[PDB]
Amino acid sequence: GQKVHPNGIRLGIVKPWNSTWFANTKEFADNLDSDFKVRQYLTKELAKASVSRIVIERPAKSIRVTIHTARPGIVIGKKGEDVEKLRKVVADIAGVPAQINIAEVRKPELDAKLVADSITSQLERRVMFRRAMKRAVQNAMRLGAKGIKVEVSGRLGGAEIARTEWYREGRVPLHTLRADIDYNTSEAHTTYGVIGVKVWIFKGEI
Amino acid sequence: ATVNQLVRKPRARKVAKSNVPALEACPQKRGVCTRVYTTTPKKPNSALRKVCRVRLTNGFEVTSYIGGEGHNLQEHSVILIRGGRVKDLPGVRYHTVRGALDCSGVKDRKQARSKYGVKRPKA
Amino acid sequence: ARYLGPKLKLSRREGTDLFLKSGVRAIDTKCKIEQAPGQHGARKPRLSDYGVQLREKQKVRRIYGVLERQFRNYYKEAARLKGNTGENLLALLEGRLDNVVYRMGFGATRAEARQLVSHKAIMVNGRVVNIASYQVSPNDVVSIREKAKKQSRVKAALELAEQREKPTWLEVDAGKMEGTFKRKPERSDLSADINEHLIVELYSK
Amino acid sequence: ELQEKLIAVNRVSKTVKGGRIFSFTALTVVGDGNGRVGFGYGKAREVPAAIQKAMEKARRNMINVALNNGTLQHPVKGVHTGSRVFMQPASEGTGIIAGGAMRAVLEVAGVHNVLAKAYGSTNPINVVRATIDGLENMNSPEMVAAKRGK
RNA sequence: GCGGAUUUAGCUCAGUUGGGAGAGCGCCAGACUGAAGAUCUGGAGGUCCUGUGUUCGAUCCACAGAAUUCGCACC
RNA sequence: UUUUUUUUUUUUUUUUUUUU
RNA sequence: CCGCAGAAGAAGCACCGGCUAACUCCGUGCCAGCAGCCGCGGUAAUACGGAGGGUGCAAGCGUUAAUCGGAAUUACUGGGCGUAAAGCGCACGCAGGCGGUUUGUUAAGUCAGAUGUGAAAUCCCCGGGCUCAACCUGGGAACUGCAUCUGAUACUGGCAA
RNA sequence: UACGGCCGCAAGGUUAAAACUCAAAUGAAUUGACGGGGGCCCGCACAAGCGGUGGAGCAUGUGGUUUAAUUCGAUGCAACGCGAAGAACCUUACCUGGUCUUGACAUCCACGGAAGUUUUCAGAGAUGAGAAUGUGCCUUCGGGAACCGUGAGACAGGUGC
Repeated sequence: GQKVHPNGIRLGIVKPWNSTWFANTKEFADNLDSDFKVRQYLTKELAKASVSRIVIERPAKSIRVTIHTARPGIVIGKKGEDVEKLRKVVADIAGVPAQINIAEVRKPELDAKLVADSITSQLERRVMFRRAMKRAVQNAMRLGAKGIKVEVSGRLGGAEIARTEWYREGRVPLHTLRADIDYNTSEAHTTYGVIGVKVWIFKGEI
Repeated sequence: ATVNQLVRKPRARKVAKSNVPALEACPQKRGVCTRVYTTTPKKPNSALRKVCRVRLTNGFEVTSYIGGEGHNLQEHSVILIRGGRVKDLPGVRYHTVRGALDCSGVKDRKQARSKYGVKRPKA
Repeated sequence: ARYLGPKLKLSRREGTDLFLKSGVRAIDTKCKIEQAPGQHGARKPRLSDYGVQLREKQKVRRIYGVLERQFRNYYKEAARLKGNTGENLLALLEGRLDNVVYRMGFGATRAEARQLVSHKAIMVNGRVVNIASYQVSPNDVVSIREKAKKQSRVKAALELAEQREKPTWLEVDAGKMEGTFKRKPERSDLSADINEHLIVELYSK
Repeated sequence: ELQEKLIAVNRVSKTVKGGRIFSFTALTVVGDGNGRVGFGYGKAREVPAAIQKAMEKARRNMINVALNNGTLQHPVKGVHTGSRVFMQPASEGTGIIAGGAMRAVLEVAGVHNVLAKAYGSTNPINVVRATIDGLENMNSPEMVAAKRGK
């Protein structure tokens, strides 16, 4: 009956930031404003292998962009011509340069997010994804974790249908600010209305 | 849960209570139009519905509903009788399939097909 | 009166590799199973314990093309008969006239073969029995008549069945086109993928 | 390769001081295809957790039913408070025409020729309890032949 | 071949052969009230089945047509 | 097994679809 | 049956909840209305009432007058007495039901048989004649009882002890 | 429970029939209704007691007077000084009148513009009619900036519970 972030409340304790930067008194507004826009652009570039962690550092307002994706080799490009492009279009909004750094998602099966991006991809096939939903969780759980609970709310049937389903492939200590746990999301549609999946990945105890 | 109160109405929504007294033979019959009425103030403001009485030999007096469209259902006629006492009607315990004789019933209602017996329109 | 089509609409619910149209291009690539054959509810349909036998009466009713008439009038005597539901019923629909001629290859589709047999192009030992519920019992014979015996459609069957599994339960000639059932069909090798007892248990519900 | 099925459930959710309460239950059966059948109950805070706890209990030993070959040779009493109950074998060739209320407990072992529907009660719990507790009371061919020999 | 009565506000019907109308029920409403009722108030509803002519003026009349209906001329 | 500190308090309408 | 001439000449109703079975776009305000057990409508009506499509099936489709279905109930053949309903405060004797159980005996009922009835269309099985489904049928059987007798003895009743 | 009469001193006993009608429940076992129970308690519940609110006058919002005409929702424990902490420019209800329905605010292309300071007369405000004074930065003399335009197609919004 509660949804409860383990993440965000505990930045220094095994759960690092989505952004760590410093603006004084007057200079905060356009930084923050750009912090939605460069994020917007990056994820629609990355979606061909998603983005697990989207890490906006700002060493001097100018932006040390640090992007965890499953396949770097497609945003590197045929070697360097999309790394030019990105660094242009993420500096442009900010008015200041943006140093596009990659990282590789170290096996998508174990991740802070990519368990939700696997299940929400299936809703683009439009057929009965249920055949593949418990499966695609249990696969990723043979390659990592100790428990996971998964929730789907959305338009998942026909004509006027909106209902919500819940599933438990292991136990979940719900908040514990010491544990290795991750909370996260991802969002789909199916020509009728939203399908928004959420996760609690009890990876390990401490 | 005190069954004498509880049984009266409790959770069904068709609620089976129907009161259909009298027998003396069979329900599916011929019924003479005897004497017309349109009298009696009620809550359903029943308009143009001439609800008449029938000379059925059954141990008390009884009445019938007009059973379908077509305004002339005169006092000299003799139609067919059948069950279906809608909540609307006090006293009555039947309705009528009334296009026998000269009383006609459905006029040019193309939609009526197998429900009353009408022919095709312009395909 | 046996339904006529849209014939590939029957495949889009009766399922894969049906006889009704065996032969060319449509098979798999337009009967839309694994794609999404019923697009609107495709997201999360269901079944029923009774419904799943119902689609298998439907299998038998549409793959062989017989009326609700015949389903009752073959079951009528199947309470007198001595074997399983698969013998008593499903075998007969595999060896009624309009079906056995398809099986030997006198037509290319299991919906064409009925039209053929009502057109007086086939006989039973001489009998031009267009009454195509008439069922052809073992070691006595079914032939295309003279003036229809190699007639285009026949060779579009016989040159196309050549690459496929021909059953042993029946035997034919492919160059003068006549034959019979050499034994009774057997619920093992009858090659219909159906659970052959569902279609009489469906009466018990 | 064990076979693992539900049979019955409760809505089980009442008024109190105070608002409403609810629960999740299950009655399940398990088996092993050479002849072995069993049954188990459970509950949880959640739906599949109850089914889980119930099937985990259902996985216990499973009574080797006296089958020779596709079905069984005596009406062994399923004794309960009136169910009565007995089943009737059919002549090994026509199907499991049993009560869909309790058919599960014989299809988890593939018993292919046994019939009888829900005899004296319109409740699947009444018969599914009655059966497993009276199936343990079966006799082998060699036991009925000691009972009528040595 | 007769020609008479009833038809009125959404229903019932008072009563009306010329100055063109009437009560309760039901309907809606200003509040009290989450909405109603207790208490406390407000609005209507039609040119009397209708149409051509009368006539300074129609439900009314002359006159035709509709609905409820009547017994006799009907065979 | 003495258990009267006053008797009464109008109808509604709550009620998150559905096969499992 | 065999050549020309043309797919030519041959179909539709319930309806669409949920029962076997396909759903929505809209209407009128417990209006008008189906009313079988259920269920629908109390300005957001999945089938009331209109319409779009499609469905079950195809000389067919819903539904109706009765009554058993499913459902176990008048129970020699088939039964429930804490329940629906359910050993009636109570038993003076008059008829009636059960009359203690075995020997030597008996076969009327018991049971098996031989022979008669049930010519012909049964029910239940095959073989066939029409092109054939049907239809037209022929062949094979099973009929408790009752008859007339041959037996076999474990009961039912008797006979002597 | 009667409509023939078996008995009874009359009332009734006793057969338990039947006109017709119509839709399921009796039993468990589980509730806990806010509960001057037995019992455990406990809190200005109550104590012992302290200061008072009240009648007349004052600051004041509904009802209700009926005023020309009246704005919501406020009506015990889940509501008080409303939201409004300024209902006479006021974050505008509302009574109105004066403008509009891309409207005040904000874009993507099309042709073009340098941006503003100062009074005079009108007008209730929105807005109307004039008179003077001004001309910036890159500078490919290209493209535009600050920054103002008119003309295109797309196109703007609100405490509604």
